[PDB]
Amino acid sequence: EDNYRTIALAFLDESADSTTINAWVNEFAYQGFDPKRIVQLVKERGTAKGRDWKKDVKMMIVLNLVDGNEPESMMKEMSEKGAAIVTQLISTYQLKEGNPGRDTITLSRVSAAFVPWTVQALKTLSESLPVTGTTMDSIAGTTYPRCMMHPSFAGIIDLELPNNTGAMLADAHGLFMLEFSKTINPSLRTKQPNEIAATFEKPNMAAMTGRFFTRDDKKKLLIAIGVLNEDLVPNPAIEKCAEKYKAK
Amino acid sequence: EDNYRTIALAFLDESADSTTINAWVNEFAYQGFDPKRIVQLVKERGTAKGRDWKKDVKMMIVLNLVDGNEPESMMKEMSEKGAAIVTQLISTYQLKEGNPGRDTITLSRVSAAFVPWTVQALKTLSESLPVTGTTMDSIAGTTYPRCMMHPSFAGIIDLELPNNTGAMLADAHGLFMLEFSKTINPSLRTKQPNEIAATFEKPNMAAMTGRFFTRDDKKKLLIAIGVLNEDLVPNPAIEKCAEKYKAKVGK
Amino acid sequence: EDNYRTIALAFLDESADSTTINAWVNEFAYQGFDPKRIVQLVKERGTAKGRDWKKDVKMMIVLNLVDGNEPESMMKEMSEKGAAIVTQLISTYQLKEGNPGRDTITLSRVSAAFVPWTVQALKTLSESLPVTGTTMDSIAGTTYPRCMMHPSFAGIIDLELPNNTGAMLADAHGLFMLEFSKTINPSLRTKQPNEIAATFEKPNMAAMTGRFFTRDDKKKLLIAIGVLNEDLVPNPAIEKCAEKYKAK
Amino acid sequence: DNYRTIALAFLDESADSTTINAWVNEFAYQGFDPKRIVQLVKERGTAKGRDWKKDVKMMIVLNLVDGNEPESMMKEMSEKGAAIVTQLISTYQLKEGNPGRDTITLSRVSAAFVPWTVQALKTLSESLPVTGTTMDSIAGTTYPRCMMHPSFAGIIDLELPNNTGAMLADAHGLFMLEFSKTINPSLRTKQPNEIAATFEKPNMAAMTGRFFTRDDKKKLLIAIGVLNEDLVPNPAIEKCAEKYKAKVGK
Repeated sequence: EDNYRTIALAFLDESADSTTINAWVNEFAYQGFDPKRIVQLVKERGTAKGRDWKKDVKMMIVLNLVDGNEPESMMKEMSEKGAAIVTQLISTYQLKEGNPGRDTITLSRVSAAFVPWTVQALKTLSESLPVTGTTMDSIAGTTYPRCMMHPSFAGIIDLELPNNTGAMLADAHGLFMLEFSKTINPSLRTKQPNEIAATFEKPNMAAMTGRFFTRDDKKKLLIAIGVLNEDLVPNPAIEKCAEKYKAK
Repeated sequence: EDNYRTIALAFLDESADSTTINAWVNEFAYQGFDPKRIVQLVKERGTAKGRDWKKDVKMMIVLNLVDGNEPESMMKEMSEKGAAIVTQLISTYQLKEGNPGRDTITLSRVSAAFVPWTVQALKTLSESLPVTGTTMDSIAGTTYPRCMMHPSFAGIIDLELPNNTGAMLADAHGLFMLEFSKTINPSLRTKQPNEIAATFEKPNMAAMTGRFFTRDDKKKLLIAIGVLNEDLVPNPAIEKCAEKYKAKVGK
Repeated sequence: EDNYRTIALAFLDESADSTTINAWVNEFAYQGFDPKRIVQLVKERGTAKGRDWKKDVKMMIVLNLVDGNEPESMMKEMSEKGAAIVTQLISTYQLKEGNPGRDTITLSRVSAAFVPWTVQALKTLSESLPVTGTTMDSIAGTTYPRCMMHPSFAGIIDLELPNNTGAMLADAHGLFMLEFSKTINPSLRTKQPNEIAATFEKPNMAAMTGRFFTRDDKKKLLIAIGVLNEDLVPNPAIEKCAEKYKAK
Repeated sequence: DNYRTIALAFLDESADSTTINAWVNEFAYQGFDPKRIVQLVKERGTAKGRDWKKDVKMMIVLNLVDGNEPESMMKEMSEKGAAIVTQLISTYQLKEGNPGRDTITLSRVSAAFVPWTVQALKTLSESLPVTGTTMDSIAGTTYPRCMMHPSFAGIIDLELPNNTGAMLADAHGLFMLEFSKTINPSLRTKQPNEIAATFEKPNMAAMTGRFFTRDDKKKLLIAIGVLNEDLVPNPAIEKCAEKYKAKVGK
């Protein structure tokens, strides 16, 4: 009770159960999600409770891309019609949080799982995005593909792709990635974009190496968006990713 | 039974309807603060504390003009009595810094909502502003009207006035704005006026086009403060100021 | 009430007395301090007490230089003896960290007022500073004069000095200065060098253009500390230095 | 009186390096006391009628896994977990970063209670910021799990003969560099000798702290298999120190 040094030394003999400890780590750890699960939950929930779930997905992605990942807050800021729509989504799909536990739907999550739509929608959306294409073309030495300008793009990169092309894309995505982060957190913000990286690198690999999509799928997606050619040789704008992505 | 994956892959050719999406943006977008709402919250909150809210408004504005829009971070610098007052205002009105959501009051929003007071106050404390009356005078060929020396002035501009009097008024306001912005977002000190202008372009525009005051009200205010004559004729200085603004920004 | 637009429009006819307005302004305003005043209060207050006030001043500057400007926090972190001392100063000189009240003594104030000592003490303790000479010789090309490395320095700079050699001196001082602010605030650390810079200019000018010391006095001090030769031509280490003080 | 002259006069008031430097010392910030930390944890835990010892264990696990920023943690974990953290923060009055000495931080809990911490590392190495396997690679041999947190610096006795203490530190260094890179990424572009200097001062303080005696350190180090009953270092320690000398200055 009163000898602190000895109280502390006595901890050598305190129990340290692996099972209980890991159980704590399981509870304290950020857990990922399975994209596969998200796709299931959306559908089941939507189909259960209405409803044209395919639309909902597209709406959610838009919201997310435009407004970010906190839907409740979003409603406060917008039109009555707009807010009304959202009410339906929160109610129907139980949208919740940011990165809570597994098995729960989140707009950023939806964006990831259904990323094949997401990259399509980026085009029409470029300038209502928190970082615009236009800035990015300047920041870039060229036209920076709109399809990349969200995190979920990470979900379709194949590292295993020849010539480190997969690697390249990661770099070129990151370039966008900096800016995005100084955003979802006002700060954050320019801790030379290295600590901004460690900010995202961890769920970015996690998406990049998720096996939800096969290499064949990725290749097929990458071509369709014009990020790649049948020969699998990416465009020049990427090349400019890139070595550019280095300095920072 | 059901391939998630394939179901997801199928979204590659689910329709991506530029107009339909863009329509979606529209519903979904953030409105921007409503001056009408600010007046309401101020009155409600002040009265609920039995406070003399109108005096409070005057104080909140003076403080905004003099000290800016970040009130926690302004208290150390001032006097014991003053910091105390600021403490009350933040508490009573639930003030937030920066640019929060639309149901939130900011000192800057107070100034915009109650801009009929604000334009008046400018006259009496122009030296204590971030950019002085004298500074603006030097920049301008002539006396720059004190009433225009804050952003909130944008809220009383009728763009629709005839003879492009409205366009002209905005340009003269721009002259002050360039300085003002330089002196709140210093990142712009290194920049060129046209670059700076694009900075405040939308928010100002939002201000000029707001539905809260009517065209007739605006006329009434502009005349009252000596910007327009009863004939809608701009005070001579406005041309001078607008002209310098055109030269600096282009066109 | 009922009609918010009309209520607001009504403020056109609400009173705006300058006198009452300006009364709010001085209460709201920073309002600064007069160095002569600080000197008068240090002596007296100390002198009222048994105190050897001259000593107190150096002790206070030291404390300020390495610890910072909040005395009460300081006591918490230190030796019981050291705290005992500080305790003594605070009662006797009635020290505060804010809200300074033109007749309010703060350590930083003491440093500025008695800057002739301050510049002497800088040398002995450069490495004990929140930023170090070394940390600073790094940034700089050559040895960066320890004498400059506190804000207090600004107090002895004569802009009116020929060849803008005073202008020079203002720049070099900043170089240290930017480094200093992030520290006093960790918030700035995030910021562009400009917005930090323009977090100190307002009082740095107030110190530089202060009439406490005559131009002649400043010249005598600057020579004494080695900043100037006698022809009023400053080192090389200084042209060099602060020259770099620009890009940022 | 002329203030001004009175100042100005201060130009030649004495400025003695020794005297000044003396002052710097009584004025110096002490650095946190592990004795105090242990005291506050118990006092605060008992005060809320909690199993404080368990709490300590949780706070440590949390720290190893999630770092030193508690509130900023909570966003990314499950609600069951998030709830626990909220309670620990409330009860122990936890703060982030590197505050004043009388303040508890998760990192300080790990240091105060490092006799638990060295044990816990064995079981959760993969979940650390730098994994065991990673460490093993860099080591070329199993890098002892007990050494993979900065708190281990707390049980090093420098004075151990055959400079086994000096060795122990270098081997601890091997992990620190990697660890430092991670928690402070502004450093992974830096060379090892450069990184090492970041953690020199703090580690040193840890090693020279008076809280545990030389005898205690011996006892723990033997207990965790770093040393044998003869004060003889595990062979792996030598390899690690060597590599560390290799990466770094020497």
